[PDB]
Amino acid sequence: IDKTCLSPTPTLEQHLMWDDIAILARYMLMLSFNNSLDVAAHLPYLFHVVTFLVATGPLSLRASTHGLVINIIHSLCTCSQLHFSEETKQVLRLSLTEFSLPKFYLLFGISKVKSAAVIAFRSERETFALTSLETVTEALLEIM
Amino acid sequence: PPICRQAQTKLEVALYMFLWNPDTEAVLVAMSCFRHLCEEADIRCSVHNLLPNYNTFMEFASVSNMMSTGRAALQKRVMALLRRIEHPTAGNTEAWEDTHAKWEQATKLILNDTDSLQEWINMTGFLCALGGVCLTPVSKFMDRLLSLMVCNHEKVGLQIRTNVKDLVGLELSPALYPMLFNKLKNT
Amino acid sequence: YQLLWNMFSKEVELADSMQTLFRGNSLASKIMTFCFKVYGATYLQKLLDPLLRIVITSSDWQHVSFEVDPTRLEPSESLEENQRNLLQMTEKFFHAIISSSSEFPPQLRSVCHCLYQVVSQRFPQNSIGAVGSAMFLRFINPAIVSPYEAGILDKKPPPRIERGLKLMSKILQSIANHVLFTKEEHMRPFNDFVKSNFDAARRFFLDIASDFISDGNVLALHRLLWNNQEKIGQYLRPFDKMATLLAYLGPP
Repeated sequence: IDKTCLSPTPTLEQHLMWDDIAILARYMLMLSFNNSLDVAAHLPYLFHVVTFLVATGPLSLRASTHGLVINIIHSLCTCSQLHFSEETKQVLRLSLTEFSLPKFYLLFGISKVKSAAVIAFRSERETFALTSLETVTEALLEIM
Repeated sequence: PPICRQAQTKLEVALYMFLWNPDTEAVLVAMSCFRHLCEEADIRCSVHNLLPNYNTFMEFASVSNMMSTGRAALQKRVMALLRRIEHPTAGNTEAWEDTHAKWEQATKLILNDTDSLQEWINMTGFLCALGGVCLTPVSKFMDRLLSLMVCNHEKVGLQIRTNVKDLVGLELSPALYPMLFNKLKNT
Repeated sequence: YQLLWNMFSKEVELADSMQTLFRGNSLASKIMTFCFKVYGATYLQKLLDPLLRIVITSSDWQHVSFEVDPTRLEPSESLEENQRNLLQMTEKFFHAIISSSSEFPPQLRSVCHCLYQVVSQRFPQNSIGAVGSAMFLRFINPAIVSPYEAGILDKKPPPRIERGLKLMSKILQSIANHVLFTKEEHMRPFNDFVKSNFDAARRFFLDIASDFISDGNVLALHRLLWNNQEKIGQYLRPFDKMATLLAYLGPP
């Protein structure tokens, strides 16, 4: 993502290593289950990529980003090394239900699809709204 | 004197019987008429001085000046506010009584022309619109109706039945339901 | 206090005049009646049970009647003695109601104080006549008319007592509203005694309007909230918080 700035194209679905980023993003989706990527040390890097690739590409990757966010918050809740207080665990538990809402389905670009996990594992795009990115970044700021 | 009050009650009978008139403008005028009765009952004096239909007559006044359309929505609002009155005025009692008396003659002459059916279904909607509070001639009308919707052999026929399954289907007093259920049970 | 303050502020801003205030079937009037019931059923039954026991037992043998209408008057009865018995027992229970100020519960006293403050926030002159009438139209006189149905008495009284109690509701409502009889001609001889008890009722009303239960039961507020869920987000982060609390609880 750092080296994409050398030969810039505006879309980022047009850039030469788009398929590379998509392929390795599927790695994070698979690997994001039970704190199998260490969220206790790689959290600010991880939200950066989350912010950078919302609502991008085909429907499967768009749902995969959402499932990545859900699994990130879930493993952040269930991590024992952090040993949070009770109130923080409560607000994370509410935040999971917040991101489960159909409003955030609209924000992440999955409007027609009922279930993210069904379309995420199965194997023309609507335009992006930047204020939706603003709301998502504010929610992740509050969580963080 | 009570004589002017008696003539006032006869006037209320006349307005209630014009409420089912085939001409829409006559029903509109009779609906608009009630404000004069309300203000004269106010200046003879609160709510108990009039027979307690005063707020429903305010509702009559409010619906009277809104909109003029076809006869169906006007009749629907007539059935709504005639359900909504919920009080036993002696003028109201006389109003359902004499219309029920003319009702038997009306359905008899229908049994033995589409304007006649129009005023006929208007009379059914008016009589089922009233609560008819007993607190029995109303039960006589009910047994007539339950004997009526079969309407097995008649020239007009189904235009009875369908209209009936609308009119008792939709337009009936909520306090009139147990009598209908108990009649249906033993039929 | 905040709950009643909000709905009664809404009720007095949606009311046209003081003479039509808390005299319908509105939600604030129903909540008024239920607050009266749950804070004064015990106080009203303790005030009215021995008085009704004196009326039914050891008074009602000697053809005592309160029929003051000459149209419905029996030929064997006297109008003057019916009015005399009615005025005597009216003075007795009105004096008991005025003397029952110290036994009035404090929770409903704070409720009536909040009501007095709300009505004084828009009708600063003679707000107490709006306060007392609400205590007579919805609390005392329905229990007076139907004491068995209010749970005060074990059974229904004889019908002469019931006619006397319906006229009791009419006379006390004329006392509390500070309005004399103007509609029925046979109610007019009591206008002097109602006028003599105007200020006696008003002092008790001003005493009430100046200056403790268990927890909630099994009430499923979910069914009330979710059968009306469609247009509560439309009516205008409360909606977002409501949606999160909806998603956090599985619907049965």
